[PDB]
Amino acid sequence: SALGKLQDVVNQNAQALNTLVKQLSSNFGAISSVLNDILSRLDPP
Amino acid sequence: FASVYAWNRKRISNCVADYSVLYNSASFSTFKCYGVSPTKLNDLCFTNV
Repeated sequence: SALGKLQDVVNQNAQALNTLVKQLSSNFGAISSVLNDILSRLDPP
Repeated sequence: FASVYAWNRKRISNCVADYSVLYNSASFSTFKCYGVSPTKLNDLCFTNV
């Protein structure tokens, strides 16, 4: 009133989940990152 | 109609754009859209033309 070996696990796991969430906003070479804006202004082919 | 090296640009704004009077009109030789589909232009909204 020390615990860094326990805070390291918490931090590493949050840092991985954040990267997974944030990769949902890359185009990977498409026109939009959001699927609804490809569906709305393009036709199936 | 101006020539190819001094083409004229008109900005369109503040109006409903009905491509229905244009897409169901069989009077043009080429109608090629890129990034959009000429049948879904009445569902979108645009910032400028």
